[PDB]
Amino acid sequence: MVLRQLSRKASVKVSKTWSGTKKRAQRILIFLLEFLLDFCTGEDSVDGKKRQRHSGLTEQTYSALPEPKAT
Repeated sequence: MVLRQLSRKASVKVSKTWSGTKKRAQRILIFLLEFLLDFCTGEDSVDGKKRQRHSGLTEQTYSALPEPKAT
């Protein structure tokens, strides 16, 4: 209705339409280039988070379905 958080769709489809294209894109080009270099070297996302997004101890929801939670 009124609230239109672009962030909620940016988390799904992202859509870099105008979101950083006028000026940010000039370096996205370089980022694209160097990506090939760094990816060949190793990982660029040094995040040692285990599990998916939860360890699932008391999480006994045996749904196993693509349930639309919030994201």
